[PDB]
Amino acid sequence: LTEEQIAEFKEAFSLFDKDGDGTITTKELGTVMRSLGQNPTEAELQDMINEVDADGNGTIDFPEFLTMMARKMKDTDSEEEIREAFRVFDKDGNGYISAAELRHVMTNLGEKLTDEEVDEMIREADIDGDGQVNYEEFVQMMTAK
Amino acid sequence: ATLDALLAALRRIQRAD
Ligand SMILES: [Ca+2]
Ligand SMILES: [Ca+2]
Ligand SMILES: [Ca+2]
Ligand SMILES: [Ca+2]
Repeated sequence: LTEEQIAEFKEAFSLFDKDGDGTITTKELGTVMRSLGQNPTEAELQDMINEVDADGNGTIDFPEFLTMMARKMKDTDSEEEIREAFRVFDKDGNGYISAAELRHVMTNLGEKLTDEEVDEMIREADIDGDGQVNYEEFVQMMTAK
Repeated sequence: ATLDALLAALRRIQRAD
């Protein structure tokens, strides 16, 4: 994995590790999941953290986050788990995630984005070139190696 | 950060077993 792939995965870690203390707690994952219109119970939040927390101290540190991100063979979701993921982004239900919907989602994650940064984000998953992310395009970003 | 990394993080973190 490239050194900039690491930096990118560091940037994602920053989204979860709200208080920047170098660990993600069940509390912080809670607040991320709620900021995306989701609603996990406390025990759900403990299941998620355990399946990454390799060393069993209750939290995710960056070395454990890097390992999650880096390492997974192919096997992947039901089109049901993907749909619910797609629907966090497709705020108005129309079938297309636009630049404005992504920007809104980022803001909720405490992320201070510029239009050009948003547009380049649309660019990585936009495949037909329409400036938006349909679901078929969403799948591929979620579902490929 | 990268839609890629965000989605992957969210997808991989949600797996509860
Ligand atoms: Ca933290
Ligand atoms: Ca740990
Ligand atoms: Ca939309
Ligand atoms: Ca498109």
